[PDB]
Amino acid sequence: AQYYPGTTKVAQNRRNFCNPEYELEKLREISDEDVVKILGHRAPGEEYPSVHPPLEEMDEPEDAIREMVEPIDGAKAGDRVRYIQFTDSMYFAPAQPYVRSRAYLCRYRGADAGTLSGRQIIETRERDLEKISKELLETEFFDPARSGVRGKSVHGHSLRLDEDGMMFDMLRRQIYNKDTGRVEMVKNQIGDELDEPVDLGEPLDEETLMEKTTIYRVDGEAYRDDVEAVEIMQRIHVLRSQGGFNL
Amino acid sequence: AKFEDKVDLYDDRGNLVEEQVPLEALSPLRNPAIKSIVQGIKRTVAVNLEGIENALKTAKVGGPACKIMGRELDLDIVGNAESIAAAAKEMIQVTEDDDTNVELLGGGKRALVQVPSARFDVAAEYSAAPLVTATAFVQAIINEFDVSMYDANMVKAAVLGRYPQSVEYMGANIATMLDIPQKLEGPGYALRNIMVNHVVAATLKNTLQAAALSTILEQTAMFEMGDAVGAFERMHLLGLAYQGMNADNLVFDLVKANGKEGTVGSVIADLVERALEDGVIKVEKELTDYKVYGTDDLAMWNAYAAAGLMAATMVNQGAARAAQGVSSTLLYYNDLIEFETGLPSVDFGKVEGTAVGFSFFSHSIYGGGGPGIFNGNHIVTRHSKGFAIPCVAAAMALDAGTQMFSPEATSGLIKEVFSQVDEFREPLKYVVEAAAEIKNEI
Amino acid sequence: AKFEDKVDLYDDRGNLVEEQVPLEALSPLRNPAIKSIVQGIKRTVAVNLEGIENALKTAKVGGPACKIMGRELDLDIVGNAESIAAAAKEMIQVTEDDDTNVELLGGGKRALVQVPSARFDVAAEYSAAPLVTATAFVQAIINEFDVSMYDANMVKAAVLGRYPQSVEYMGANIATMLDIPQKLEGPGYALRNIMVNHVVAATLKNTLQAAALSTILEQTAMFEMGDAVGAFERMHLLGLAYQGMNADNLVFDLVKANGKEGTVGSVIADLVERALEDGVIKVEKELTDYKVYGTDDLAMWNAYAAAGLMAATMVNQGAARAAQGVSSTLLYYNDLIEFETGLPSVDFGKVEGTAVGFSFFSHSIYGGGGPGIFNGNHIVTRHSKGFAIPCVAAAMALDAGTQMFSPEATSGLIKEVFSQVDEFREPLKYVVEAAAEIKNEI
Amino acid sequence: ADKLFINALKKKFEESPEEKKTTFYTLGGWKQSERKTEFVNAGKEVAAKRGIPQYNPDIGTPLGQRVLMPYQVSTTDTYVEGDDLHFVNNAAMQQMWDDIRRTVIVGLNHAHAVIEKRLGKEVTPETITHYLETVNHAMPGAAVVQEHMVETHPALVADSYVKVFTGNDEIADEIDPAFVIDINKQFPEDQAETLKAEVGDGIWQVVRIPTIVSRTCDGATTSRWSAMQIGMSMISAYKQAAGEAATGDFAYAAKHAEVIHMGTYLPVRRARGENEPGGVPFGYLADICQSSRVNYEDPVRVSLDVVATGAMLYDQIWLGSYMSGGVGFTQYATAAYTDNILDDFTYFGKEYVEDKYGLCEAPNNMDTVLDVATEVTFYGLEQYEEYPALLEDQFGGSQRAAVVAAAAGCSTAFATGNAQTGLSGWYLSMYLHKEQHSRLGFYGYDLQDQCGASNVFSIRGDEGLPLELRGPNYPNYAMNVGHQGEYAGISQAPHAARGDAFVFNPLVKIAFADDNLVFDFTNVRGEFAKGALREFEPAGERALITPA
Ligand code: F43
Ligand SMILES: C[C@@H](OP(=O)(O)O)[C@H](NC(=O)CCCCCCS)C(=O)O
Ligand SMILES: C[C@@H](OP(=O)(O)O)[C@H](NC(=O)CCCCCCS)C(=O)O
Ligand SMILES: O=S(=O)(O)CCS
Ligand SMILES: [Cl-]
Ligand SMILES: [Cl-]
Ligand SMILES: [Mg+2]
Ligand SMILES: [Mg+2]
Ligand SMILES: [Mg+2]
Ligand SMILES: [Mg+2]
Ligand SMILES: [Mg+2]
Ligand SMILES: [Mg+2]
Ligand SMILES: [Mg+2]
Ligand SMILES: [Mg+2]
Ligand SMILES: [Mg+2]
Ligand SMILES: [Mg+2]
Ligand SMILES: [Mg+2]
Ligand SMILES: [Mg+2]
Ligand SMILES: [Mg+2]
Ligand code: NA
Ligand code: NA
Ligand code: NA
Ligand code: NA
Ligand code: NA
Ligand code: NA
Ligand code: NA
Repeated sequence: AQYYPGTTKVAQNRRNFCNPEYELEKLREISDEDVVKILGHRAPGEEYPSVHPPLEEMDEPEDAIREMVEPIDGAKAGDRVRYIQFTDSMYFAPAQPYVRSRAYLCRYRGADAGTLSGRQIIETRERDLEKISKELLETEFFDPARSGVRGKSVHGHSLRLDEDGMMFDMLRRQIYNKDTGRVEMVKNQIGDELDEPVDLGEPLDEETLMEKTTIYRVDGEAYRDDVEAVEIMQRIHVLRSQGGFNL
Repeated sequence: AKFEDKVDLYDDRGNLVEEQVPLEALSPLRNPAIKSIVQGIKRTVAVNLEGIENALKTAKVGGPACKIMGRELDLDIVGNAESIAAAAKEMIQVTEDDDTNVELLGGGKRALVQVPSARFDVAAEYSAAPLVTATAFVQAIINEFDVSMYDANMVKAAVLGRYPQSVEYMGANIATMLDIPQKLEGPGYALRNIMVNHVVAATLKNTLQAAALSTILEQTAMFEMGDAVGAFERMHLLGLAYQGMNADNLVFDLVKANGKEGTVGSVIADLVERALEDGVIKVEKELTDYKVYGTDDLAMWNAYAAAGLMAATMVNQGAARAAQGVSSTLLYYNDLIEFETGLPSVDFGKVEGTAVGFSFFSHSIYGGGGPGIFNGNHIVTRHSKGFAIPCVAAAMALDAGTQMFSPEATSGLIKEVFSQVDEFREPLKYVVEAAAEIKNEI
Repeated sequence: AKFEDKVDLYDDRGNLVEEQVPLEALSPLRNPAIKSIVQGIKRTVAVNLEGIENALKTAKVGGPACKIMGRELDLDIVGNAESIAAAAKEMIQVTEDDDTNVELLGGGKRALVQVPSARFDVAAEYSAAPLVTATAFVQAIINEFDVSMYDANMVKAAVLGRYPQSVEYMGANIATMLDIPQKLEGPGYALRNIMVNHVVAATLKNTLQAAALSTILEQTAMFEMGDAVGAFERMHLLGLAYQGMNADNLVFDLVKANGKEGTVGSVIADLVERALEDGVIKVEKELTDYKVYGTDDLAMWNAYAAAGLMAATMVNQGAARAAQGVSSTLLYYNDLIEFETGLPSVDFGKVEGTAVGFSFFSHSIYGGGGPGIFNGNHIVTRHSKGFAIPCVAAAMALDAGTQMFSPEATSGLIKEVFSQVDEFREPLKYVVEAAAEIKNEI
Repeated sequence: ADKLFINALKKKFEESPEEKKTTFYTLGGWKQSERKTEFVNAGKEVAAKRGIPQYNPDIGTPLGQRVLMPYQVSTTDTYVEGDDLHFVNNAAMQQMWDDIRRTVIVGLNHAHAVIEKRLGKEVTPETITHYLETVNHAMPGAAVVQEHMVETHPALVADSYVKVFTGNDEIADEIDPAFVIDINKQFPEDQAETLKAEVGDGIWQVVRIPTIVSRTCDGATTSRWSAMQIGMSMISAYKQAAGEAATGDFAYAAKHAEVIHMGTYLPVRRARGENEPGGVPFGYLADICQSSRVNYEDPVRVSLDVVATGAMLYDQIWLGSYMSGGVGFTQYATAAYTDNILDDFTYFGKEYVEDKYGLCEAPNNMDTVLDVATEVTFYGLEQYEEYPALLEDQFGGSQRAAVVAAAAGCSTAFATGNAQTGLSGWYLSMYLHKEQHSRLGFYGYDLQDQCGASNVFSIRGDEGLPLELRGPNYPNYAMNVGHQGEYAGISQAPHAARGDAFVFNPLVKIAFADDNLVFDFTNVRGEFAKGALREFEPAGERALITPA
C-alpha cells in the first residue's frame, strides 16, 4: 500500500503511522497494571465485566460471514466495549487526530475510531483495548507533554503551552516535575486520582518533536509547500465535483 | 438491455449460481422477485392479538402509560383467534381464493396478514394494508363477542391507537415494516423508512441476507426518487449488484481473504489490487514514490469500491462482533481509499459524509441512537444514495449482543411475522433465482 | 354475488346503456376502467416547457417573486421541444414497447407525460411520476444545449423549484392532479387531495362527467382508507352508483323534472315520492297529520337520498349558474329531508356537517375560499365519506364565471394536459363499458 | 499594518499575540470573571427562593483554568464576556428573531381584483389609504364591525402595524406616507431603480404581528393573524356584507395566493410550521439583512453582516435551541462575528481577487475555485499558526473551519460573481484544512462537507439547487453548526460584489427596509453589542399587566 502522497517528513510520518509493517518506535515501558489504572474501566485484579455470554455459549445463526471472520478475544469472551481517548497539541505532537483514526483502522482489528479537533477515540472490546492501549502509550503515538489521555474535559489542543512546555489540562492529569524532568500520570483518563502515579517518561526535545510530527505548520513544514500532497487533495475535489454532476 | 454489463451470480455460501447474467436482470424495474418483495412489504401486516386482548382487559389504549378507568372489556380474543381470523379474512379478501393470506402464529397470539394485491392496484400508496387489516379485525372482534355500540370504540382504540388525534397509529397493536406516508423526508422515500433492526429481524441475522434486503430496498427507492434515471442508472444498478448481491463473489472473497487477521486497511489493499487486476483502474501518472490511479469507468470503480466497503464492514464489525464501529468503517474505508488511489470514494464522498454524521449521531448527546435505529429516511443517514445503509444492516446482523436498542427490543413483532415470508427472509436466493430465470428476456 | 343488487347504467344524455348490472361490477376493486383511471392519475404529469424556458431566461426560480440576478440562461427549449421530449422519453421509459407516453401540446409549449406502469409496480406510492419526469427533462435540456456543470443547477430549479429546501415543489413548472404524500390528512387520503377545479378542468365543465370523476376518486379513496370494508361496503358502492354514475337515471330524471322551475325543496318532494314508489321507504307510524317513514334498507335509502342531493345541486346551482350556493344546497337538502321524512340524511348527517363548515369557510374571513379550491383532503371537506365533494364538482362545472379562483385561474396547465386523456375527460363512458364487460364475472 | 484581529487579541491576554507560552491554573477559576461571579450569586438566590438547587460552580469540572476571554463584537469597540452573547442573555438577539418571525408579506393585487371584478367597486389611492388606517387599528387586535368586542391593550401590541410598498412612485406618493416604505428614500438610486422595476405596479403589504403574540404562539401564527385582520379591514373599508361569499376570496388570497412567508414548513422529524428558522432560505436571510443598502461600496462588510445575522439565528437560536438546547452554541456562532477575525481573512481574499482578476471578472469555473479558495484557506490557517493567541481564541476546530471556509467561499464568489462556485470553494477549503492540520471540526462537522463537492453541481431531485435557494432544510445541511450562516454570507457575496439590490427576493429586501422595526437590520453587529451591554429595549414585555 502507499497510504499518502507527499515528499515532506510530515507525509512520510503519516505513511509510517498507517503502515502495519512500520515498527512504531517504543519510547517507554508501562506495566500492564498501570495501563489498567490509566484506562479506569476496572481495578487491577478485577474480572472483566460482560455485556453478553461467551460466543461459545450462544447459538449463532448459520452465516458464512461469521464463519470466515475470526472474532477478537474480547468478543469471544463477551467483554464490554470500552475506550481510550487522546488529545494532541497543535504544537508538534507526534500523532494528530485523523492520523490516529487512519492508522488505527490499518493496524487494529475490530476498531471504532472517531476523529475530532480536540479529541480522538477508539472503542473496542475491553481486553483487546488494553493491548492496543499499551502500544498507544508506550510508542511514538504519545509524548507526555504534547499529548494527553483524556476521557472528558479535553480542551488544550489549540492552547498555548505552559512554561514547562506542557499542554493545558483543565484537570491536570499529567504533571511535569521541574526537579526531575519527568512526567507522571496522577489521575486516570476520566480524572479520578490514582493511588500511585504512573511514570510516563521525559518529554521529547524540540528537535525530536520536529522529526516525528504529523502536523503541517509554517514553522515546521508547511502544507502549501508539499505540492504533491496538495495536488492529490485538489484532484479529489475536482473528481468528486465532476462525478456528482455526470459519471 | 440499456447496458452491456454482465455479472456472475453467487449464493450466500459463496457458490456460483449462474454465469454471465445481464446486469439489468437485477434491476428493480425488471426482476420479478424484487417486485414480489416490494409488493409483499406494501401489503403485509403483523397483528398482535395478545396485545389487543391485554389492551382491552386493562383499558390501556392510546399510547405510553395511557389508561381509561372504567372502560375495561374482558374478551377472550386469543382463545377465539381462529374464528376471529377467519371472519377478518372474509372482509380483507376481494374474492374467495385470491392472494389474501391470514395465518395465526404463536398459538393464536399473533397473525400474519397479507392484504390482497387487487386492493393496491387501485390505490395511490400502501396504507390500505394497515387500514383494511385494522378495520377487518375491529369488526371481527366486535362480531365475535357481540360488543355493544357503546363499547366498540374501545376495540378500535386497542387495535389502531390514538389515530386520528395523533397522525401516527400511536399505541396500535398492529405493525408494518413501512411507516406512514406523512413521515417521508421527501417524495419517493417510503421504501427507505424501514428501520435497520427490522431488516435484521426479518432476515434472522444472516449477514449477507440482511445486506441484500437492505440494498434491494435502498436501490429500489433510488428508482422511485428518480435518482437512478438517465445518467446515473448504471451506477445504481452496479452498486446493487456488487455491494448487495455479492456479484462476482467479490464481497465474499474479500471477506474470506481478510477475515482471519485483517483490518479495514487490508481490505482496501486487496480491493485496489483486484481493481487493477481486472482493468477497472490503471496508473494515470507517477508522483514521487506515489502512483495516481485513473479509470475510464467511474461507475464500475464505484461498484468495486462499494463491494470493498461492505467487506470492510464485515471484517471490522465482524471481528468485534459489535455493530457500533460501522460508522467508523464507513468513514475511514472511504477516506483511506481516496489517499491510497487518487480516485473518489464510494458515492463520490457521500458515504464518507453520511458516516461523519452517523458517527456523531451514534456517539453524542444530540440525537440518533445505535446503528439499528437508523434507516435511509433518517435525516442522519439519507444522504448516500443507497451505498451506506446496507453496511449498517450487515453490522447489526453481526452484533452478538452489545446494543440496548437491538432487534429483540425494537422489532420482535416484525421478526415473528415478517421472517415467515421466504422472499423477505432470503431475498438473495429469490432475487438471484429470478435474475437467472429472466436473463434471456433482458 | 356478495350482494344481490343490480343497477341500470345510463349515459350523460339519459339513454340506457346496460340493464341489470351487478353492483360489484362498478366496484373500484373489480372494474378495470376505475383501475385504469387511478393508475393513469398516478402516472400522468404536465410539463410547462414554456414556463421552464421563461424561468431560465429571467432567472425567476424558486417561488413567488424570487429571482437570482446574474444567473439568467437563454435556451431555445420550446423551439427544440421535439428533440428534448424524445430524449426525455428515452430516460422515462423502461423498454421501447411499454406504456410510456410523451406528447407535445401547444406547439411544444406543453407536454403530456405518462410514466410507465412498470415503475409503479415496484414503487410504494406515486411520486415517481413527477420525480422521474422532472429529472428526465432536466437531463434532456442539459444535454440538448450542452449546459455547463456550473449552470445546470438553474435548469433543476426551473423545473422542480425550491425542493428540497421546501417540502413541496415550490415554483415548479410541472404539475400533477395528485399532491405530495406529506400533505395527506391521514393515511389513505391521496386520491382525495385532488382540487375540485382540477376535476372540472379535466372534464371540460361537463357536469355529469365532473360528478362522475369526482365520485370515482372519492369512493376509490374510501376503499384505500378501509371505510368501504365489511359492514359499510354496500353503502359505498350504492353511493358510487346512484350519486356519481346516474344509476337508474335517477339523478337525470330528477333534474329533468325540476330544471325549468324547481328548487331544492321540489327535488326533495320528488325524491321522497320516488323512494316510496320503489319500496325503498314506507310509512312506519302516523303522528298528527304527519307520516314517519321507515326503511328496511338504510344503504339504499342513503343512495336514493344522495342521488336527490346531486340533482338538487344541479337544479339550484344550475339555475344561478353560480357555484357558491352548493354549500347551502348540501346543508339544507339534508336538513329539509330529515324533517320531511323522519329518516337520517345522506351519510347519516355527515354531508350536512361538511356543508355547515364548508358554508362557513366559503363566506368568512378565517380560511377556505371558493368552492373550486376544496377537495376531499381539505380539513373543511374531508368529513363526509365521498358524498359531498362530487356535488361541489357539479356546481363548479355549472358556474358561468362568478368565481375569482376559477379553474381558468388555478388549473390551466392541468386543463391543457389532463383533458387530453379520454378516460379522465369522459370517465362515465369507460366505467359503464367496463362494468358491462365484466358483468358475468361477478 | 496590523491584522484586523490584533486589537482584540491584545485586549484578551497579557502576552503579545505572537507568544507561544502562558500561565494557567492560578487565575481563581470562575472568580476571575465578573459574569460568572454574577451567576454564582444569582444561583444561590434562585435555589433558596424555589427550594431546588440550581446553578452551582462546584458541580462537574471547574471553569476558568485558562483565561475566560472577552470578545470584541466585530466592527465595534464593544468588548463583552461570551455569556453576554448567549441568545438567552441578549434581548437584541431575541428581538431580531421575533421581528422576522412576526413578519409576512401579503399582496393587495388579487384583493383589489376581487373588489373591482366581483363586487363591482372602485379601488383608488384614497380607498387604499382608508383601508390602511383601518388595518392599522385592527392588526394589533382591535375591532371594526361587531358590538361588545374585547380588544388587546394597545400598549402591549405597539410594535404591530401594516405598511405598503409599490414600484409606482406616483401611486406611492398618493398614499399617506406614514403607511409607506419609501423605496427611493431607503435605497441608493441604482438599487431603487432595480427594486421598483421588480415590483412594478404591484402593491404589497408588510404585516408585523405583535411580538407578545409571536412569543406566546409560534411562527405559523403570523400569516393567519395577518389574514384575519386584513379580512376585517377589507370588510370595513369596502362595504362588503360582513361575511359574504366574496369574503372567502380575500381569505384565500391573504393566506395562500398572494402571501410570502419568511420560512416554509418543515418535515415531520423536525416538524414546524411556517415562519420558523429552518424554513428561511439563505437568499432570504441575506435579503432580510439591510447591510446591502447602507454599505454598498464595501462588499466585504455587506457579506459579513449577513454572516453575523445567520450565524446567530441559525446556530444559536435554531440549531442551539429549537433543534437542541441547553448551554448551546454561542461560540460556534461568535467565531463568525467577533474579534474582526473573519473580517481580516475576507478582506485579504477580496484584495487578492481585486488585484488578480477584478471583482466579478474571473472565469466562472473550477480553475478559479482552485486558485482563490486555496490561496485564502492557506492565508487563514497561517494566521492561526503565526498567532498562538488567535488559535487559543478560536479554540474549537469547527469555529476555525467555518471562518476560514467562509472567507474562501465568499472570496471565490467575489471573483466569479456566482454563488455556486463560491460554494465549491467552501468545500475545497475544508478538504485542504483537514489535510493541513490533521483535524477539522467536531465529530459530525463534515457530513455536508464530504457530500459537499459532489452536491454543489448535482442536478438530482434532493441534491441539486442553486445556493440562494438552499437553506437549513436542504438535506445535507439540516443538522450541523458552523455552516448555515456562512452559506448565507456566500449567497450574499457575489451579489454584493456585483452591486445587486437583492440576492433572491426583492419583496423581502424591501420589507425589512423599515425604520419601524424594533431591531436595526442595517447594523446587525452593532445591535448584538447593544444587547450584550443590556441596552436594547425589546417588544413583547408584560410589565404593564403585572405587579410593580
Ligand atoms: C460531551 C461532548 C459530546 C457531545 O455530544 N457534546 C459535547 C458537550 C456539549 C455541551 C457541553 C456543555 C457542558 O460542558 O456541560 C454543549 C454546550 C451542548 C449543550 N448540551 O448545551 C456543547 N457541547 Ni461540545 N461544544 C463546543 C465545542 C466542542 C469541541 C471543543 C474542543 C476544545 O478543544 O475545547 C469538542 C469537539 C472537537 O474536539 O472538535 C467538543 C466536544 C463535546 N461536546 C464533548 C465533550 C468534550 C470534553 O469532554 O471536553 N465540543 C467547540 O469546538 C466550540 C464551541 C463549543 C460549544 C459551546 C459554544 O458554542 O459556546 C459546545 C456545545
Ligand atoms: C438528528 C435528529 O434527532 P433524532 O435522531 O430524530 O432524535 C434531529 N436533531 C438534530 O439534527 C440536532 C441538530 C442540533 C444539534 C447538533 C448540532 S451539530 C431532531 O431532533 O430532529
Ligand atoms: C381551514 C384552514 O384554513 P385554510 O383553508 O387552509 O386557509 C385552517 N383554518 C382554521 O381551521 C381556522 C380555525 C380558527 C378560526 C375559526 C374558528 S370557528 C388553517 O389555517 O389551517
Ligand atoms: O464531541 S462531539 O463532536 O460529539 C459534539 C461537539 S459540540
Ligand atoms: Cl455509467
Ligand atoms: Cl347494507
Ligand atoms: Mg511490558
Ligand atoms: Mg508503580
Ligand atoms: Mg492482502
Ligand atoms: Mg409459512
Ligand atoms: Mg425557433
Ligand atoms: Mg410507444
Ligand atoms: Mg458539457
Ligand atoms: Mg314534484
Ligand atoms: Mg509581557
Ligand atoms: Mg510569558
Ligand atoms: Mg381602481
Ligand atoms: Mg414614518
Ligand atoms: Mg400623518
Ligand atoms: Na389466499
Ligand atoms: Na433473448
Ligand atoms: Na494585552
Ligand atoms: Na512568531
Ligand atoms: Na463546574
Ligand atoms: Na422528531
Ligand atoms: Na409590572
